[PDB]
Amino acid sequence: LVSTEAQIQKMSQDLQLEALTIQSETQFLTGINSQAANDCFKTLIAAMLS
Amino acid sequence: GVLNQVLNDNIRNGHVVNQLMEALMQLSRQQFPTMPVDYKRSIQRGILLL
Repeated sequence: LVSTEAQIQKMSQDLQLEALTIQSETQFLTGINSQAANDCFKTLIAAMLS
Repeated sequence: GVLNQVLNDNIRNGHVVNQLMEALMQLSRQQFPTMPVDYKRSIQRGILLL
């Protein structure tokens, strides 16, 4: 997989996260680890079979 | 009597850079419809640096 920080940094510079103002865009970084990716990958396929 | 890897002789006398800058200035004048203005700003500032 791609490293989390190496991609998140691109994402972060694309979003231009201002400090003062409140934004809906911080919440987009919620739950971006692996081991959930694998969790979904293992849940979906098993579900489609079952 | 010796082999040589010669350039074009339109490159040695730098003229192709005029074509290049004309294209780049056109590309600057275009919009990035899909993207915000700050990204465009960053790109075109990075182009002006050179």
